[PDB]
Amino acid sequence: ESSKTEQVTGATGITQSTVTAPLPEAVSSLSLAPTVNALDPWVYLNQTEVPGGTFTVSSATQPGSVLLELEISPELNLYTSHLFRMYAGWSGGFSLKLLVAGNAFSAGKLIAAIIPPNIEVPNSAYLLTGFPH
Amino acid sequence: VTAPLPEAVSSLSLAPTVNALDPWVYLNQTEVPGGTFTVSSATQPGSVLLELEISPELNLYTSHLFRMYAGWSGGFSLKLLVAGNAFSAGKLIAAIIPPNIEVPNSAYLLTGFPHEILDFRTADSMEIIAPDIKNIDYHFRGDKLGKLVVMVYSPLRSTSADFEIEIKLTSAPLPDFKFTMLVPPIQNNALPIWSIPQAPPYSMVNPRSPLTPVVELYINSSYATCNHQLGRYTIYQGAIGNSTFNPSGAWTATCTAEAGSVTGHPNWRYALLDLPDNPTFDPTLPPVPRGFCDWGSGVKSGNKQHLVCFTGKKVEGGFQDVDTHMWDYGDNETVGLDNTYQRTIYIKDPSLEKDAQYLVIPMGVSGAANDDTVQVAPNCYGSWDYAPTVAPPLGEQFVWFRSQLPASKTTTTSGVNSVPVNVNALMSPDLMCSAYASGFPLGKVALLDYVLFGGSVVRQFKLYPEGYMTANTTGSNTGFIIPADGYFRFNSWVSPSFMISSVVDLNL
Amino acid sequence: ESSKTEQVTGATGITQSTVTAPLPEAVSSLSLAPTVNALDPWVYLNQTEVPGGTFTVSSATQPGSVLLELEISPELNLYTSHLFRMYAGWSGGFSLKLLVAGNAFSAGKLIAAIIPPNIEVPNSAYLLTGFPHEILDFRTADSMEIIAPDIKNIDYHFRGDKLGKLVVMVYSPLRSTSADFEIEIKLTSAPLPDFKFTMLVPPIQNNALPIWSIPQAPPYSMVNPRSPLTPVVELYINSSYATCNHQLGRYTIYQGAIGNSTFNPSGAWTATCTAEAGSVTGHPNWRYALLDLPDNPTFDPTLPPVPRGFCDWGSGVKSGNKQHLVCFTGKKVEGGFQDVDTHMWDYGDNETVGLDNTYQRTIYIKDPSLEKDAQYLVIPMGVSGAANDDTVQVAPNCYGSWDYAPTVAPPLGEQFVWFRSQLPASKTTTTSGVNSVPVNVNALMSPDLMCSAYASGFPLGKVALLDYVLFGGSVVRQFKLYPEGYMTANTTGSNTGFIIPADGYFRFNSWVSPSFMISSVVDLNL
Amino acid sequence: ESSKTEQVTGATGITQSTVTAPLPEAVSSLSLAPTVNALDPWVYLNQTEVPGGTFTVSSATQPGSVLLELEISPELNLYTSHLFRMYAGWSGGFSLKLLVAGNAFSAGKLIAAIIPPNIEVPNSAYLLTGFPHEILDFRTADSMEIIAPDIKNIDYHFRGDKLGKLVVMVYSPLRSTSADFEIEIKLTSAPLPDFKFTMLVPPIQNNALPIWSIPQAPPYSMVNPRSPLTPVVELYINSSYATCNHQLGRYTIYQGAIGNSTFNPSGAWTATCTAEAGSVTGHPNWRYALLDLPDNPTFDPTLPPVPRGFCDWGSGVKSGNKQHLVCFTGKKVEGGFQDVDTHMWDYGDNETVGLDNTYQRTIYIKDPSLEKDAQYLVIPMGVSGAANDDTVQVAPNCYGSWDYAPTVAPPLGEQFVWFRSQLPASKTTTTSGVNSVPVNVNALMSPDLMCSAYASGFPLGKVALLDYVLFGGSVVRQFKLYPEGYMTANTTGSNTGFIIPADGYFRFNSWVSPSFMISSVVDLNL
Repeated sequence: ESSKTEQVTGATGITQSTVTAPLPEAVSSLSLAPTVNALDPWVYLNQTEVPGGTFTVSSATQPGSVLLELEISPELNLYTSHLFRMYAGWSGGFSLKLLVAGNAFSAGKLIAAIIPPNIEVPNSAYLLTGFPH
Repeated sequence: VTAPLPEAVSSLSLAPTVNALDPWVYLNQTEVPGGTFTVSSATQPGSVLLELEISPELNLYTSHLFRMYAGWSGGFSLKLLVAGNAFSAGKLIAAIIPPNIEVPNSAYLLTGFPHEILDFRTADSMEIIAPDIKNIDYHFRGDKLGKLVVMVYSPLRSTSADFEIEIKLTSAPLPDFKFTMLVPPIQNNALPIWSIPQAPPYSMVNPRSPLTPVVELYINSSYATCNHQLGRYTIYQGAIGNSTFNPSGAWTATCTAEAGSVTGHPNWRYALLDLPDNPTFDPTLPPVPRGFCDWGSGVKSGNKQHLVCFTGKKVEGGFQDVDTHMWDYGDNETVGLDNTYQRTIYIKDPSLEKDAQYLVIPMGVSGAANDDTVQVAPNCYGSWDYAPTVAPPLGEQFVWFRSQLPASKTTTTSGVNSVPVNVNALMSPDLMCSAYASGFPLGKVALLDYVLFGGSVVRQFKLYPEGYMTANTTGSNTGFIIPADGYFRFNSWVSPSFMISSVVDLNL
Repeated sequence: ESSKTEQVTGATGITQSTVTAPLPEAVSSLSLAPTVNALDPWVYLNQTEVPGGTFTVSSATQPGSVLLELEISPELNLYTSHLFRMYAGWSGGFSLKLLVAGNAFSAGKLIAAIIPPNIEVPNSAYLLTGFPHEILDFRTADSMEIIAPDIKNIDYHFRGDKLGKLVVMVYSPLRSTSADFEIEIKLTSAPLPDFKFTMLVPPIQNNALPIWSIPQAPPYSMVNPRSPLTPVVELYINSSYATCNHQLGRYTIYQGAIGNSTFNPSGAWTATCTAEAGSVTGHPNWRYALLDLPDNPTFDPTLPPVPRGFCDWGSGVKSGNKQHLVCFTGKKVEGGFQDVDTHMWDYGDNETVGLDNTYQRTIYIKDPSLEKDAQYLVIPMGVSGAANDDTVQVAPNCYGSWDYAPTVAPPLGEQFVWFRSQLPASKTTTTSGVNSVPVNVNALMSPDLMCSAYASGFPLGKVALLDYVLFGGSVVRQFKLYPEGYMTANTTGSNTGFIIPADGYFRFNSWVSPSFMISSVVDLNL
Repeated sequence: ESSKTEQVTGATGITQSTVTAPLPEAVSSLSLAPTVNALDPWVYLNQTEVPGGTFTVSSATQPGSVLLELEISPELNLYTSHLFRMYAGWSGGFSLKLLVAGNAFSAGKLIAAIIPPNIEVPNSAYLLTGFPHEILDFRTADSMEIIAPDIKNIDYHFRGDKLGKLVVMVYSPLRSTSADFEIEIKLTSAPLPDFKFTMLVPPIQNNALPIWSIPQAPPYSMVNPRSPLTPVVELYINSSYATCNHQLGRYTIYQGAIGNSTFNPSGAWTATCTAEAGSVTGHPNWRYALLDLPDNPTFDPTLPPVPRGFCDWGSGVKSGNKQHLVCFTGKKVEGGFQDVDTHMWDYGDNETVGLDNTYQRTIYIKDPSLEKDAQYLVIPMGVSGAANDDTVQVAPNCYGSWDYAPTVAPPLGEQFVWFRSQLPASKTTTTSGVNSVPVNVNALMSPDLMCSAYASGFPLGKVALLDYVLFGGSVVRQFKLYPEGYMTANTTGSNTGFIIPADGYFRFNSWVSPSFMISSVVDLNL
């Protein structure tokens, strides 16, 4: 959990870069698989585009419409997906970076949230505020 | 943060039991149900945007929990999120009103209560403390509560093109919040979420033309008011005026003929409607049978457009020969008849008896317009409990359920022909049952989404518990159509001053 | 708890001054309002007279009769009452000082007691002895200080709670050699230390004030809601009028205008009429008419049946065979213009009832040229050829108006004041039928003197003692104004049609109880 | 003296919040009043809006024009004003907070200054710079706190002294790309520490109150002092009436009733006439009469020459050859009875003067059967056969009444509201001569809405902003009431005989200056 602020060229605004953890992670001991298989350290430092992970917001976009919906799995995105061909199981979380091309002379707000398994996704930001967001 | 009034912490003694909340409800902020607003350059100073009782209903989880509890205390912490811009200027007031004191109607008097002034330039993520003011140990249900009031102090202006500003509130209970138990989970509180079963409008009855299905959902800006008496339902009272809850069965009626005729054409004679409740012994009860179309005939005659009804004569076991006749209402009497709801009518039938009984079923009109001649109900003079005339707020337009009435033509003896017409109505009873079961937060409006083409970008409507829905439009006012194959899914609670972001372009 | 004794000048007695606390005070911690608001220390040292806190004991006063009954609240008396306009709550007790003008050559005893909330006050000193009480003897008492506590089960008070009371009553009757001896009791009060206020709401309730100021407007610049076209020329008292059944000129606190009354009686409020063809059996020219009724036309048995304020009349009895009212009637409505004249009229005459009680208020106009379904304008007022001053006083019997104004009477020993005016006769020398006679019309309170009362307000359960100043001389009279409401003044004697000028003005004096005896008498002997 | 800078959301500017003391405060020892009275600590922490402390700056506002001018006194604003009812004196300064709604993409500058007592306020920012002053820039200002001192040469204040002032004015004009941009300035205030009161007089002055409460009495229950027998049925605005020379229905604060006005106009106040035998040259039947004049009968050139309140009329010009007033005249006084009918009449007609200006107010009645030295009763009202709605509006020229009511006009951009009513025609079908016509009569303020103002009072040099609520819908309009006094409302457009119902009610809003611009417009296009 942290926040950096930077000044834009020809100072007429700022850019914020934040790190947040809405839900604490419960790390598993993996005691039922004494066959733990390690990855390639460099795979932890390469952030790749998510399939189906791009969207456009115009003035005609409504709140409550679902723009992005993605499962947390090795299918994020390129190298864990390829590595999850030689293996039978997996466990662990993911760092997801959301890049926004904003400007200091606009207005509006986005909301992102984490939804547990077997729970339906609602179509209201009002209801999304009840999740870790 | 800011705390206009200190929060006095109560030691809950002797509450029979002190019931704790799980620790995770205190650490997350949710949206406040009903705490959403827009400010525009047209909002006047001193307009009360937000009026919000300080109770367990300020948070999404405490209001759900506050249905199996009998008491509570105390306060909340609120966070203000403002979607502002670089060019705007203005100021708001936020004040705390203790009980049992009245809310003033001017900004000059709000100062005087504990308050805070918020500027649009710096009130972007701002924390306020709403305290629980009481002289008792804990609250029971039905107690008098303090309020948070948000009003415009300095109007909104801009240095460039004018933007609107949208404001939302999130909340979390303070660490000293506690409940007092125990009761079953049905306790009179409005649920923070309203679950509407999916039902297309075409599967709903039209209360002003029961035998014709609904085809649309159309808008027309020339209709700035509604004085109807049939399609009127609310949340608190249910059906009002002369309304059911069943347009069909209450459609037909009976009348008793009278010895008399109108001066204009003696061929049509008077009659008095039969009231099975007999509210002629009492002028404080409705003078017309429940149901019984409130059309819809304008200035009287000379060009003598009338209504049309299937009518017959009463005999043993039923009714003998039935025909179509013209019956609207008395011609030029003092009460505006034919422009008033009354027990007195006439029918165009020289063969009418004196004390006989006649069945009447309204079916159409003749010589009239397919437009605002039937859209206007006659009148509701008297002392009984008639439905008041209502209008939408400035910038908003009504949404009507609509049906097509076909024309009955004749060729042989009657010479009575009807005209194809379109009949529109306010809320249908089939969209309010779940509302009645669930309930509305005090002084709030339901923002709903109408889903149309499998989940495309789609319309947004406001539903008012007085029993009517409206939309935000711009442009011309020629009759605008919308299909009738949607879902009416619930979006959120908003204040009555909220302005819908989605706009309907009435130009096509 | 203490007692001081002092010797009187030329020692022939003593005066006792005591401090007593019959009930211990429970000081509240005020932990549920961390917004405690402090008063001005000097407010704790100024004892002021309590409204309605004066009484007189004579040899005719019985034990068990309740002389004083006062709630413990900020309304004691002047500065806490004014300060309790900016605040929402309060808590604390009061010091109540009871001053007695005794003498060493009398006899008798007083009892004072404290009564908790929701307990009825009894009418027996024997029963009062069961409360926390104190006793006084008339031969030595000078002042008694009572530490009256604030009995509550809440942390602090909002408005509308039930409060404890102090009750003062005679314990043993007064005796003396002189038959004219009386003892006057007076009450002062101040807030005790630990009295506090709570949340400061500088927004002020418009009814948040002690003593109210009446503007100096003489009665002659006032209606008269029963003869508006004529001005008020005098006040007057008559002993024979012990009741009032009027429906006009009836204004009250807490309701506004009651009966068939209104705040704009200018002119004898006009009306319009139209009804069936038909006449009274006592004359073939006494045609029937029905008053046109706007303002809920549909004849609901709960709404008034006469137009608001039209009820200008006299009376009224079957002797009306020789008595009638006189009205300017316009016989038709024709594009605004109306042919107008004067005519006789009265309320319905069907000896089935001695009709003063018409429901739709059927009338007759004594006009043979009257149409049936036409509309006729009617404007009072006149009378002929009756006595008739006493007939106009008694109003028509009223049960048509469902929420009608009740009959009122003054308490024993008092009479009304009856704003009075004159109306002359409109005589005719050419054609027979219409000649009226002069008559004086009285009326109760007018809206002009009550608007100030509405703006200011009245303390709950008290009346207003006013002084009528009429200089040119140096004369001041005293009146009691009730919020029912009406004026009375302490008469003694028989009727003489007592007259009082209308050029003086009203100035406010203390608040008093409805049973208060005015210390000023008007001699109805002249 | 301090300054805080804050960054705005989405950093594109800053907001400055400053505290400044242009003039040092001289704290008085209060040694001549050893009766110092302390306030409630929480009163020092509640800043409230100042009455008349709001203004708007647009691109059209000039420098040198005075936008705000306020005296330093307990009347700032709510709780010291209420507390200064129980006390006789005061001393101490005030914290005045000036809130500005600026934006980083505008330009311009404000100047505020402190002006000592008995010094005239100039109309130039150049000259204001010679006072103790502070400057603000619209791009960064959010709030400025001024420690306004109490400039006095006495130990403490009684009522009636001359006080220092705060003046706010534009220093450099406002500019922006958008033509609709304006900046709103607001003022709040609180007492500084060391503010104190002196001798406690819990006796309260009846004019010792901030905001006043108007009772909910709709206009339709009001005279109409120019047509009392008819009720008020609507309010209305007409652009063609930019002046008022009426002598009736003119009520003002600080004087009461002015002109030939009274508080009891019920009925078109009757009068009596008698004068020489003589007729107008324009007809041998236009006989002369002189109004009987009680209330200082002797014709003093300083007392009014018409009976109080009788002045019911229209107009008035020599075209009166085809225009006349209509009155019910009783042709004789005979033991109370009078033979009554209707007749034509008007004010004197001697083309020497276009006579609206009769001194003794000679009239004529157009009656050949009139005696010379007899007394005749006269009661308005009617007109015929003139246009004539616009003729009744213009009153007869007045110089006979020495202390007559002056002509008044609204400020540019505003129009009157003109309580309006209708009076119908009295038509005749039998004999020639007397047929009237329907006409609408307007009038300024009525006594009913002013009695509350008299009871409460007005702050010196300020007007009342009222809200007219007319529900059934959800409509609220805004009016400005002046104590001269009359109502105006911010019109835009041309005359359309604009009509407003009379069933709403008046509710008090803030006090404002006479130059205040209402933030609510009525479109006279319909």
